[PDB]
Amino acid sequence: GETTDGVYRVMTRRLLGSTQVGVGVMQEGVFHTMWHVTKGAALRSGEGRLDPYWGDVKQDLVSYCGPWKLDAAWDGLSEVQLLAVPPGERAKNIQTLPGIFKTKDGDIGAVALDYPAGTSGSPILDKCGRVIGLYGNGVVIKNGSYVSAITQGKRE
Amino acid sequence: DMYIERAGDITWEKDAEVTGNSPRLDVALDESGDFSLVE
Ligand SMILES: CCCNC(=O)[C@H](Nc1ccc2c(c1)CNC2)c1cc(Cl)cc2[nH]ncc12
Repeated sequence: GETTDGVYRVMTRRLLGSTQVGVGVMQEGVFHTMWHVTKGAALRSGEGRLDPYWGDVKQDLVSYCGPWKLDAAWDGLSEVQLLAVPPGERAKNIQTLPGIFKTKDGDIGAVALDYPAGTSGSPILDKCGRVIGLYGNGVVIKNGSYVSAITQGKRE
Repeated sequence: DMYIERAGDITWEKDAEVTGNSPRLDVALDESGDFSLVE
């Protein structure tokens, strides 16, 4: 059905009423989202049906209809924007300057914005308007505030 | 069964809410895709 480039809500009816479990990005006819959101399950778009194509539980990423398409990266200097799509609320761009996640395999950016679980999979944009990652997989620090990583997948 | 609904365009909005800090955290990623603090 709807293959339009843009940010989408991932919804379910298995629970009470309509519930937003996550968010995702559609680009080049491919839907990109965090793995913990769908658990690799098939999606529906009107009478159309999206099937998983690629996935990885460690990276916490999953693409539908095709391979991963998002490839822009944070330059480690500039301010980025989180395109937050909260459950039952309008999409709201929140400009922030990312932090750092020092891991044994290298550093990756981190957005320190606090949102409900149903917001997982919200794109993080650069100044041109390119998706440099997905917000939704991170850790809770000392003062209870949430810090998500800037999760990006590998293009082929 | 899950389903998708469009929510907007992917555009940078000039003059948007500038908030949030930039912390340097030492973290660890496990086989299950979960992050954890390292101290
Ligand atoms: C306690 C910090 C870790 N939790 C998260 O990152 C949450 N998502 C998430 C849940 C399950 C799995 C993963 C990720 C990956 N591996 C399985 C999560 C995201 C967001 Cl945006 C707001 C949240 N509020 N509470 C949890 C929460």
